[PDB]
Amino acid sequence: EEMLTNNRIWRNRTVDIGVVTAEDALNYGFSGVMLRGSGIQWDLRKTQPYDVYDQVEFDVPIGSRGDCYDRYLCRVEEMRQSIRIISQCLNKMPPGEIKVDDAKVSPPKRAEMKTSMESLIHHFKLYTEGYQVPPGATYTAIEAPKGEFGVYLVSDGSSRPYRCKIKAPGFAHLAGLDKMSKGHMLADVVAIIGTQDIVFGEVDR
Amino acid sequence: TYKYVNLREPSMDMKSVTDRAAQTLLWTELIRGLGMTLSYLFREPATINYPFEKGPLSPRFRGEHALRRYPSGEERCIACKLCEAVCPAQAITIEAEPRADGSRRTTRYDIDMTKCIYCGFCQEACPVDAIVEGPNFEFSTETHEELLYNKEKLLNNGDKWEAEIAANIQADYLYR
Amino acid sequence: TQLITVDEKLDITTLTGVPEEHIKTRKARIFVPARNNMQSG
Amino acid sequence: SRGEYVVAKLDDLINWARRSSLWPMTFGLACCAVEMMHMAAPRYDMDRFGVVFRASPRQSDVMIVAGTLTNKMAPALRKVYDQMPEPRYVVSMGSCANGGGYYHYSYSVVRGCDRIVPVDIYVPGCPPTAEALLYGILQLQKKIKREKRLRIWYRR
Amino acid sequence: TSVKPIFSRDMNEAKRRVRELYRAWYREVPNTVHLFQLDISVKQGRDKVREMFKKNAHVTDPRVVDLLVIKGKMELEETINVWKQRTHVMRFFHETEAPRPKDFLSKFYVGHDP
Amino acid sequence: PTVKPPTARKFIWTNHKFNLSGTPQQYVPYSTTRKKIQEWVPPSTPYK
Amino acid sequence: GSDRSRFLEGKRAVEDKNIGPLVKTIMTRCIQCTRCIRFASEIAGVDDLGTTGRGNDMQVGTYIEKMFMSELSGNIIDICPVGALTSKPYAFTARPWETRKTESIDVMDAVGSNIVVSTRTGEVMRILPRMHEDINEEWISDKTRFAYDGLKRQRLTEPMVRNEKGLLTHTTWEDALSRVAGMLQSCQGNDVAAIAGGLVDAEALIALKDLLNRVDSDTLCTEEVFPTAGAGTDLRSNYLLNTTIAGVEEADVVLLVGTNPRFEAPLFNARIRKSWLHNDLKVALIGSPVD
Amino acid sequence: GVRTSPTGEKVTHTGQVYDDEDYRRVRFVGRQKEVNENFAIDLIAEQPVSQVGSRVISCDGGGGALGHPRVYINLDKETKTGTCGYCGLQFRQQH
Amino acid sequence: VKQDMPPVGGYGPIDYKRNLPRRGLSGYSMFAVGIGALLFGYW
Amino acid sequence: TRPTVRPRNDVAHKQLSAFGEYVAEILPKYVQQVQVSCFSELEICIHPDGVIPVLTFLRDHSNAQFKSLADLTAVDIPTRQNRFEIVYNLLSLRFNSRIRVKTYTDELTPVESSVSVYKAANWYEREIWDMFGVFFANHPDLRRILTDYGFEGHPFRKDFPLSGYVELRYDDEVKRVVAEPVELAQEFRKFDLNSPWEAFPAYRQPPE
Amino acid sequence: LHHAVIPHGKGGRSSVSGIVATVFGATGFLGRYLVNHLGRMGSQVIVPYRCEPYDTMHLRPMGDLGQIIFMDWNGRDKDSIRRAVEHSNVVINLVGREWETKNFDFEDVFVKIPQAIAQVSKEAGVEKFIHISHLNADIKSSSKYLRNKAVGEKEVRETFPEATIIKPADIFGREDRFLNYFANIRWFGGVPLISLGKKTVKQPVYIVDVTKGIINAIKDPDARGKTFAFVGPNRYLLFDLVQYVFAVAHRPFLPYPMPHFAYRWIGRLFEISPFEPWTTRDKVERIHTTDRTLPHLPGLEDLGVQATPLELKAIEVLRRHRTYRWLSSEIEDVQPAKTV
Amino acid sequence: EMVRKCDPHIGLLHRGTEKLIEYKTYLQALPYFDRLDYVSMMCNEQAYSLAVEKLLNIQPPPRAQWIRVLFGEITRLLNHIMAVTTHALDIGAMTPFFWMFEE
Ligand SMILES: CCCCCCCCCCCCCCCCCC(=O)OC[C@H](COP(=O)([O-])OCC[N+](C)(C)C)OC(=O)CCCCCCCCCCCCCCCCC
Ligand SMILES: NC(=O)C1=CN([C@@H]2O[C@H](COP(=O)(O)OP(=O)(O)OC[C@H]3O[C@@H](n4cnc5c(N)ncnc54)[C@H](OP(=O)(O)O)[C@@H]3O)[C@@H](O)[C@H]2O)C=CC1
Ligand SMILES: C=C(C)[C@H]1Cc2c(ccc3c2O[C@@H]2COc4cc(OC)c(OC)cc4[C@@H]2C3=O)O1
Ligand code: SF4
Ligand code: SF4
Ligand code: SF4
Ligand code: SF4
Ligand code: SF4
Ligand SMILES: [K+]
Ligand SMILES: [Zn+2]
Repeated sequence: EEMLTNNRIWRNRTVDIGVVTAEDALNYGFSGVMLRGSGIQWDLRKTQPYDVYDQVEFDVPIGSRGDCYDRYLCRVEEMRQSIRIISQCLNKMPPGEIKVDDAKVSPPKRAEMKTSMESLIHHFKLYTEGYQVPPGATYTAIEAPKGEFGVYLVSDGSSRPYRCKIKAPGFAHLAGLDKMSKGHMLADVVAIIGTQDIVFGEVDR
Repeated sequence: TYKYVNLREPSMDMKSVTDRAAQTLLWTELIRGLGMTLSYLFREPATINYPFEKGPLSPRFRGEHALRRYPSGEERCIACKLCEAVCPAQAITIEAEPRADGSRRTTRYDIDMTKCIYCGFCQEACPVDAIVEGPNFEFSTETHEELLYNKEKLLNNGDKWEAEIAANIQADYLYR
Repeated sequence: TQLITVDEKLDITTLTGVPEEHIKTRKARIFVPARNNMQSG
Repeated sequence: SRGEYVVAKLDDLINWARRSSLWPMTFGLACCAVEMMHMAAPRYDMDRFGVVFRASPRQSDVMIVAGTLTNKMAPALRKVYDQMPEPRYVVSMGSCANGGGYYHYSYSVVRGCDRIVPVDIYVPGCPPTAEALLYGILQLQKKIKREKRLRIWYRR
Repeated sequence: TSVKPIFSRDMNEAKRRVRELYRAWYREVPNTVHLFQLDISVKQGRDKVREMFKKNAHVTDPRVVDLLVIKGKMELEETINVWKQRTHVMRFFHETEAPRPKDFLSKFYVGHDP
Repeated sequence: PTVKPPTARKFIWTNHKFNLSGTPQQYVPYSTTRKKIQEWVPPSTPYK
Repeated sequence: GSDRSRFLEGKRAVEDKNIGPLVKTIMTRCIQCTRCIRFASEIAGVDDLGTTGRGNDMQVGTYIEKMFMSELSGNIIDICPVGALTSKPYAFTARPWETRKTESIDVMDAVGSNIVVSTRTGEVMRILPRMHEDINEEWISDKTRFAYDGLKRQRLTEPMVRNEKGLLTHTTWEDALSRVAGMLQSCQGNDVAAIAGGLVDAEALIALKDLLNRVDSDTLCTEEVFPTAGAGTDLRSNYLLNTTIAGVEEADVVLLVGTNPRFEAPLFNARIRKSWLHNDLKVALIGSPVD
Repeated sequence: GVRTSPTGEKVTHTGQVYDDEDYRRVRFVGRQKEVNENFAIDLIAEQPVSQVGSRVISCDGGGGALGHPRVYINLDKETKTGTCGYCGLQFRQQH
Repeated sequence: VKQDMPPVGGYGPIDYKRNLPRRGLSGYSMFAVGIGALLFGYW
Repeated sequence: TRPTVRPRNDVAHKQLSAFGEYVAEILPKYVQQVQVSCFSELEICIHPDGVIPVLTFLRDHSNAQFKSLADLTAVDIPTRQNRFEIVYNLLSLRFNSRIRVKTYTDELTPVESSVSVYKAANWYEREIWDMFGVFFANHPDLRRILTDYGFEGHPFRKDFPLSGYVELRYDDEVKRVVAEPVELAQEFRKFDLNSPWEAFPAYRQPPE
Repeated sequence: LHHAVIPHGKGGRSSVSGIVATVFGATGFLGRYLVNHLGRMGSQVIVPYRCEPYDTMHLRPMGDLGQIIFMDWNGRDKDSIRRAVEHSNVVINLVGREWETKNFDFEDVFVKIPQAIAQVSKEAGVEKFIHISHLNADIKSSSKYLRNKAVGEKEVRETFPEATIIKPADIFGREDRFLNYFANIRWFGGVPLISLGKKTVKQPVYIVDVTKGIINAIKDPDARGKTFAFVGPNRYLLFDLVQYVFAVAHRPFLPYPMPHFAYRWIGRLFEISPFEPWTTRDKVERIHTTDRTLPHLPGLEDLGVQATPLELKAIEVLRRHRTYRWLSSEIEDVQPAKTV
Repeated sequence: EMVRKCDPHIGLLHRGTEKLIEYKTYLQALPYFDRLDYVSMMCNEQAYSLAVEKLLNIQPPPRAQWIRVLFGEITRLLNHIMAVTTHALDIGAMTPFFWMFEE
């Protein structure tokens, strides 16, 4: 933050660069930082809480103008809040087991596989066949640090998924690139490719 | 539960306005950046002297594969093919037959190291700890077929690295 | 109207991109998969 | 002989000058680009060996194929390799560039980058560690050191 | 059997779009041979476009040839703009394959393929 | 291993060989099984 | 069932038995369900498997060193739901999830047994039955089950012609077919003939019939002599099993003339025995007093 | 117990060696056929038959959770040793 | 048991805040140094 | 039922049942089924001529406000006659919920493009042309987005096999990367892992 | 016939073709394209390489896993020749130098090494040996190249009687020494020719046709002991051939006759080099040697190979040697040459 | 050099993840999610884990959930270090790249 936030060369490359309005950010399927740079108050760890994000305390950085610089400050403050959550989880770590103790779902421990019979059958059948999943379609979405990472997983009832659609943030962000680079030069399109954190493994699948 | 990044209305008295004008003309934050760079000039950099030093690892590390043996010479692979039923790359080719003393052993245990994803489902699915994914990561080659490990090369990795793999499993088998 | 009347054979052999080599020289087999006698299910 | 001794010393000289100043090019494709960056990180640090990036193919000695070679970027990799001046080398990094890896049976992956370009060093991993990638670059240096250019030139 | 059309009501507009697509290819092929600097002539490229249009010339369904016009216009859209490369254009010209033996006795000799 | 040495076995190499690739001591793969279909050996006497 | 063990004890160990070179027997893995004994008592009809002992020591076996060899002795590999009776030739070679189950037909006998040839990486691993209610209900014989390794030995793989000294030398297909057709074109009328063997399908039989009718030869023979006198092979009624194999379920008197159906059509004898056991089939044999 | 085939090539523990006319020996021209010379059957033939004073013996390969799963072996035949299925060890009742 | 656990009194507090320490002179003092440099150079 | 069983949310279950009743009686022209899944996610199963009228409701109506098109999905199911099933996933920030608008088509029948409703679909249904072959009429720039340029066929169709019909290799005769008929090093070993005992009695279908 | 050498597959890259070919000198012009056209069938090809290993690296993308075995050899050593050919069922000779060096003359490349390889191929059980002579290789010719090549051809025919000896006339490709040679005399001057280059007649043949002929000679057992003659379908004079090359390359063409006695004195001016020399009097005596016509010998049409003429592939050869001002001129934008 | 139209052609790294998922088991379908967002590895692991656990009607233990949150926030540090430092690399501050990659 000392090297880049106060620096005039960084602000001259990020203040006017790639401004995203609010309703167009909701419209193009932007998620996470691309919404939170545009002032949209949306974080999937606070709105639709999963595993124990209801039992940690952290803040959600909200942008002001939607440029590269406000999304930069959103990412820096999310590193701040990540240090906050890591301090809490290093203080609030409970004792217990690490797999679910339902042995038809998770494999058994090795000392209880090399002694017992049912756990040997379950180790054998979980690593050869696997567990059967009930038939049905789900859409499970998390807040990956880019945005909404989602899996639309349709299962037929067997041990192999029938369909696994992967909603990735960088796909919709690189879609919104076509609006975001209107009226800039070559030297700002590289900053727009930056501020949308485009990792092309999730864009291309 | 939320905060506004970049919502600082600046001070507009003559003091802070003169301070920001001197900050613009006399380049204050540029000297701040130069000071931070010069402060990392005068440290000991974290460059380790490879290959006379090595990177830190842990006994869970997943590198070059190996087939282990009991402490009596007999090999551990009892040819039960879980490690090819769980191998996500399908990088393992197993064929077996009953040998001379009638024990269920392999005759083909191929691991294609250029298919293998080095995730260690084989070393955790093996019910006798036969296949292990050892600590060797410095096993790079110059020809593609040199990375198509058959049973002989995996037994040679096991016999070569057993003094290390047995100690790693001895240090790690209480967490699994 | 906004609806067309097609009385032709339903033919997507030129849209699926599958070559002719594996359309006319393959014998597809439609079958109830027979039960494995090792098991009773 | 004497001329054989001169060309042996010149082979040692020019092979030293070609191995102690390898210039890889910024060519990442997939997850191995992260570990190739970590091989350029402060800890493992390719540049202590004399090994620095140059982004153009015209001014690079080796091309580390870090990541998956799909069926849509086969001609881009081939033309990028072909625009490299001789001598050019290829370090195939990771399992997808070596032999298809985890996407070997898939419809849109070139099953190994040795189909498209000649490969001099195979670095196995998914990803191979930046220390192991550095070991692959050092094995490339041990391959360049035992080149015999002017010896075979004098003996033809 | 009462379904929704895509563009054409029956085979008249379908043959119209097939015919306009072939007009577009016949206009385009010299630009393709020029800017891809291929070693083929314009005559061999137009023979190949003729072969690609007579490969699918047995369709009687208007929706199927509507989608074939759509896919041909996508091929045209990616050929006019330089989005394809020399390899993508030359993949129609099967230069590197061994010539597949057609008669029965050679197919008997070289393998089990019917 | 001079304070806590690893446990010695009757088969562990006391001669650690390095990465032998490129040298004549290197590794060459091959199929480890045997011939599947045993072909017919014709007789050594004529049919007359 | 559940997913862990409360059995904090030491398990039993049962002695293995020796009942032939077909069924590898490890009686530790048995659960004493007695499909062995009801199979060998009702369908195989041997009455030489049983339960010895009493309590948790009840060993299912033969009680002596007796080699259980029936005509259907392999099907105790099928119906045993545990691994106490596995196939001894198939033993250790394969594993069922990777086997490709090609549904095929037995040719060892004229019963016409629906089977599954299950393969792996381009090699036949084992042969199992299919459930077909009128032929091979869900059984096969031991010849059908265990004649898969003779299928992969002694195979004619290349065309072989006579060299200058009368030895069989390997050659191409062009030379072998040319040297056959050179003598084929020099034959006309009854100068060329054919002998149809044992395992030959109707496609090949009608192929060779059309080829020897282009030469105009009707000398096309089979190994198994059927008498052509009277109607001969013209009407289909006098060379079939005209009722059905299923019709033995309906019958009450089955006369067997000059045959031994235990070894020739073994599952047809299994159908005669199931009609004998259940539908009270009255059987008479004219011939040698076989078992 | 490695031996040499009449083509000059070492035999594996499976029984794999290329014959005289097989061209696939050419991949070993100038290089070496990497085989293991510590055969499993030879190193387990050396191990003694363990005399135990129980009818049913429990084998686990040694090490507890570091070996094979613990199986129970019957030892009634005095003709035949009770061979463990996984580890190749074999037992005998001493009376 | 013997498991990876945090210590009984917890850990120390971890700072996570912005600390840009506000170093440097004032504006008027920097212009005073600059104008004094110009006047000494001119003399 | 405490430790290893996922706890049930009857509140979102009841609220999505009530909102499904609401949507099914607002739109009787296209909404064909409404189902609340057992883990409290609503599925509004509509007719393919109702892509524009339904999704404009959910984007605009003051009781729905499904502002963001999160995910768009086709699921090829070959045992139907309308084998493709376009799945819309909608996120509503104000009411903080998700809805699933599922509809159907076969190959030849087009689906009306929803870029007039959600601009986010500008690529997503484009992917459905590239992967499945569902044509979307009245789309701005519809073409392939993911596969190779000279790629024939649609990949995620289940009649299309795992490995395709073309492989690539560099060829030094013609100095060109060429596409040839595929010959694998190893065949893809298919595993028949379906255990023939009935796994779930609550998902048994009635017989013929 | 062994089971592993039985052909399988569709004849693609990962098929099995049943050819085990040792291609001597597979690093040069014909060897590059021959390993290309063998590796697309699935042949266990042995490449014996003399040179730097790096110069053979472009032979690695030409086949499947392990189908190409690279191994060292020396020309004056029958040990490595026996080590390389003893597992091959076909040996192909592509050893040649268009100039003489210090360590090897024309004789050691065309008489000693081909007879050495043919004798060792006889005494190792090889089914087919193939030697590649030149169409003008005669005992009574003016260049030492052609005389040594005819002597070595007669030796190979008298030491391996079933050797297929193939006569290419003048092969042109992307890496040739025929059309690139004719396009590299805009550097020296105005492409000088003996007797205006009008008294010599040529017919060049394209390398894909020669490679298809060599492989169809490997496949067909009708090639045992034969002597093929691969020629182009159209004959050319030298003068309008060079003028056609300079019109396809779109260059200023101003020819001038350099006499028969003073052009070998320029031929000695370039062969004083320890490098690869630019030209020599042997290349002069071979360009100014007309292609003989051998009707009693078979050609490409006696192997089921349709010969490709020059006007289809000269553009493919000569698009490199153009400037930018006519870099993308089409194939039809040039006048065809005058056949004789 | 002003920008009029941007058309991003993608699919140069398309490998067919979500067709290979259909032919492998769930435990085998997990390591694709390491390789989608390869700077957010355990995040995608957690997302697929929550998907399968939502279908299975089972929940993790408490310690597993707190370990998931701990390494998810370490993963959040990883992805934002990658984002910020390579965005400063693409703009030109190539130095905090090297300063933060020791972390
Ligand atoms: C030769 C010896 C060494 C020389 C010095 C070496 C060390 C210093 C170099 C530091 C690193 C610089 C790296 C590159 C930086 C690039 C950015 C940059 O330079 O931006 C320029 C910046 C640009 O500022 P800006 O772009 O932020 O401006 C704000 C503009 N708006 C509001 C529209 C956004 O500053 C200047 O242009 C300053 C020019 C020189 C100032 C000279 C002041 C003279 C004062 C005289 C007295 C005034 C008092 C009143 C009158 C009294 C009369 C007596
Ligand atoms: N224009 C043409 O190309 C024509 C050629 N031919 C004939 O075809 C054959 C091959 O020609 P071409 O490919 O063009 O020639 P090249 O120069 O391209 O290749 C010849 C090969 O022979 C090897 N070689 C030559 N001399 C020696 C030696 N003393 N020791 C070891 N290796 C040696 C070279 O090895 P290295 O790489 O180490 O130098 C090289 O690989 C020759 O017999 C030639 O006469 C016939 C008609 C036309
Ligand atoms: C120059 C140094 C010291 C580093 C930075 C760097 C490399 C090598 C290669 C690349 C690179 O950075 C650029 C930009 O950032 C990513 C990020 C990527 O993924 C997050 C990615 O994936 C393919 C590729 C890239 C580029 C890439 O190829 O070495
Ligand atoms: S570590 Fe490699 S061999 Fe083992 S299961 Fe994973 S991919 Fe397969
Ligand atoms: S390595 Fe282990 S899991 Fe694989 S077959 Fe051998 S004993 Fe079984
Ligand atoms: S070899 Fe594997 S881990 Fe490496 S870049 Fe490829 S997909 Fe990613
Ligand atoms: S059929 Fe199997 S389980 Fe049943 S009694 Fe026989 S051996 Fe035991
Ligand atoms: S697979 Fe079945 S029979 Fe075999 S040991 Fe396990 S439970 Fe017993
Ligand atoms: K059984
Ligand atoms: Zn044991």
